Amino acid sequence: KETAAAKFERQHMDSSTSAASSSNYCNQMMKSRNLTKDRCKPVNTFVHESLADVQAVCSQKNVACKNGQTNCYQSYSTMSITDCRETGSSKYPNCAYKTTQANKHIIVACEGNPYVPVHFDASV
Ligand SMILES: Nc1nc2c(ncn2[C@H]2C[C@H](O)[C@@H](COP(=O)(O)O)O2)c(=O)[nH]1
Repeated sequence: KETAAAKFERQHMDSSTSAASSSNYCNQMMKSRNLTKDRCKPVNTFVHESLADVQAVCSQKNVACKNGQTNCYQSYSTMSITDCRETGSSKYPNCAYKTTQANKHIIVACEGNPYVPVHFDASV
């Protein structure tokens, strides 16, 4: 099946853009990444950084996860991120999102060999 590490890249990585360009960003990216296929995923963050800069977070500030796990890491640097959150007009299969572009530090959980991000925890 897809790896936890490949699922994080499909859900979270957008190295192909620097920032969301239009209020449509989340609607197009949630659908094309397959995030709306069984239900509307309600919150999802996109990171507009190279894959190497985000895998590097796994060697940065170790912090507790929101759930208490201690395999979380916070980026030293802020990153370009897009927060996509479902709107009150959102109704399955026509999921709809509000797009918010920001520069925030990211908190990811890491696992494995090589030790890479497998979960997006929070932007701060
Ligand atoms: N699982 C997951 N949680 C996310 C993602 N992006 C943001 N969140 C989290 C971080 C915040 O704890 C929370 C949302 O509500 P708020 O309290 O209003 O910002 O959801 C994501 O991509 N995946």
